[PDB]
Amino acid sequence: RSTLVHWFRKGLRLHDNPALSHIFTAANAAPGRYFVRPIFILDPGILDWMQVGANRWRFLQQTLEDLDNQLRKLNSRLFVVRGKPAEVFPRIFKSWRVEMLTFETDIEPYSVTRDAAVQKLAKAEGVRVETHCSHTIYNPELVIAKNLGKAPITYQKFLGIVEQLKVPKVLGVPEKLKNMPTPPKDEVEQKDSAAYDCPTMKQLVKRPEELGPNKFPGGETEALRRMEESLKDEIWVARFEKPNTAPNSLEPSTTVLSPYLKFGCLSARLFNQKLKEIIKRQPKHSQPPVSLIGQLMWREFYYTVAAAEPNFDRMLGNVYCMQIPWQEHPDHLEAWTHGRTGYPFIDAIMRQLRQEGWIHHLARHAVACFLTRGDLWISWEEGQRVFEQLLLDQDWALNAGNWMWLSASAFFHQYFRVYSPVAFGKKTDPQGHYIRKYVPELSKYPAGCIYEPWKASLVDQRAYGCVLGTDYPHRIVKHEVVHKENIKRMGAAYKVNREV
Ligand SMILES: Cc1cc2nc3c(=O)[nH]c(=O)nc-3n(C[C@H](O)[C@H](O)[C@H](O)COP(=O)(O)OP(=O)(O)OC[C@H]3O[C@@H](n4cnc5c(N)ncnc54)[C@H](O)[C@@H]3O)c2cc1C
Repeated sequence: RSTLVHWFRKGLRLHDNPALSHIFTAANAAPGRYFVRPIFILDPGILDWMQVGANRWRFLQQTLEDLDNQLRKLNSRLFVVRGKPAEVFPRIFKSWRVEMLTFETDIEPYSVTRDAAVQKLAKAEGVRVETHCSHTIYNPELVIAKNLGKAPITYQKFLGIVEQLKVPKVLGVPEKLKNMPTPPKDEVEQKDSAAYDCPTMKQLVKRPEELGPNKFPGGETEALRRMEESLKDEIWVARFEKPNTAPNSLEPSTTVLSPYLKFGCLSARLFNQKLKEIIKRQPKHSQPPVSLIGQLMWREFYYTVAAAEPNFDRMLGNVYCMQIPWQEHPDHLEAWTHGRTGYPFIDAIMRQLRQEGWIHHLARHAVACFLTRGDLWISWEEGQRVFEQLLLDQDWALNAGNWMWLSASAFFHQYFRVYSPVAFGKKTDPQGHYIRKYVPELSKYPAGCIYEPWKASLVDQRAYGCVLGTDYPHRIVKHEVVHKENIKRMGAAYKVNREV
């Protein structure tokens, strides 16, 4: 008896999962011949390549638990195999007599390299590998091909390419396993009945004092519930316009499906299909890029340019990226990183991020503009690394592509438009309720100066119980001075890049 193995990496879901559905159908169309191991590999190697914060570790723990639970409802289970894939797969290929391996493809450089070596081992041991592109709606390879070998570098060009492509068929959940016994314990399972159980919170979260509120539980079950909840107000959905959603509402002004889509707890293909059913139903609706479907197409757009550039996450060697002489300022980066810049709007956002692991799109704009071309002149790579640690939705292609946009390094070139750290939040939160919540030391400042507490006299700062420089920091820079200097620095950078 041989084993069929689905390998979860992303695509942490049962629904709309071709790689996993094929495994299950094959076992049911040939009962008695196959064992089935749906596995996730706790790969130590990814930690040398990315940072993971407490909150995102928790989301993954919750996700793996839900996936295991969902697999049990189909007379299977999740097997979580600790160790490096290059060492794990040769062992289990023999210990399990694996006939077929399926998995969902990924475009990240670490994933491509890792998958290539696995596919080399699978070819040696005579193991059939079947891969499926279901993490995105469109296959970046086909988009690049249709555009004659280059990725469209504008959203509009990208749209006009994918409009001519076939939308994939969205699958349901796989059928339950018919008369399948629990696979026999292998070398590891015999010395430890739990060697493959889902990790506990204690095993994955080493810094539990950094966990913030549990607001967005992981897992496919929670993904689908949140999408169904977001789709309930069809008018909100149909008339959604991303630029008009607030960054500093107390409740999220968008769906917060990003962590679920990042891990594949939610299929973007299913989400796209559910959105298209509401739009059909609602003749007055928005259109890309501002619509909700347009938001999914921004995800597709960045996955496609990212697939073409292995150095997408860095300035050097990145075909898309303007070369800009960012400066090193460790003390300013620490301040921004920990939300101690002295600009309350900025600090509010960075604390919401650290505490909760999600911030609104235009809140990311504000803190990203501040760090890079706006105020501090620190490389977007540094903002990417902090975002990578803290975001539940950390996504290699999106975190890069958007940082490049916000820094005016690619895709976006109107660097003379600069967000004000004082005025920008006021439009949608003139009372500063957001600031009061995430910077409570200022909670007694009246709206007139909660965004600019240095305009309160010393007497009033003592009266509000927050003296700048003691209870809340002084501004680390003066926006009115540095942003003008940085515009000139950007112009010079753009001239050098144009002459080369
Ligand atoms: C500096 C910076 C860094 C970012 N890093 C990430 C990241 O690491 N991971 C991430 O998922 N998004 C990232 N984004 C994009 C965007 O801000 C988030 O996708 C969005 O805030 C998710 O919130 P939401 O799910 O409520 O989005 P909604 O507006 O409800 O959109 C639905 C989905 O569309 C996609 N989407 C929406 N906006 C964008 C966008 N601008 N680019 C790409 N896809 C988009 C996401 O999958 C999102 O879940 C970043 C943006 C900026 C400016």
